[PDB]
Amino acid sequence: KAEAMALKPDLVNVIKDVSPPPLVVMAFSMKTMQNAKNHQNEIIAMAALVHHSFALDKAAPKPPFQSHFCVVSKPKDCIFPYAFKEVIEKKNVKVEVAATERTLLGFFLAKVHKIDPD
Amino acid sequence: AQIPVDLSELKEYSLFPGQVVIMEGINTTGRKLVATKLYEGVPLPFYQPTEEDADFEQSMVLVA
Repeated sequence: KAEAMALKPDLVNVIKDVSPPPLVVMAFSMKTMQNAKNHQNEIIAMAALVHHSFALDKAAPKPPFQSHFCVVSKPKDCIFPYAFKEVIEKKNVKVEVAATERTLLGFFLAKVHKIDPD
Repeated sequence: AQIPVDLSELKEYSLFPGQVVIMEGINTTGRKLVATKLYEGVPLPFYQPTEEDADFEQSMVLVA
């Protein structure tokens, strides 16, 4: 979000006796399925958990997360079960459904950029 | 380390135990290799004759 440049390394000094600021922490997991044809293992699902204020010098927060999101897709050949979206809205879950792997990757990258974890 | 080798996708090969070989293949999980290319071996250079060796005459050798 903010950028600056120093002409020479001389222009930089240090103070050490100030408390560190809180950080953003993301913990994510993913699912893979082996490509039947040849030599690939595709990504079919992801789930991440985010905390926007993680104290480095204090006790761990409880709960360790505030927000989360999830994504799912179909590899190349299978199709989602009939009325998948109906079931999704029926059970009130924050699951974003994607068509191909490329859309899933784009969504993941957009979320990573927007949240901007450390 | 030891890994299993899968030869389903290998067209031409000739293998015996103890052969030092160089393979090219896919190993995605790290517990099994699907071989796709087998590099051929290369022999040692022949003996280089001297000037004396070309002056020898015809000889007969028997082997039993």
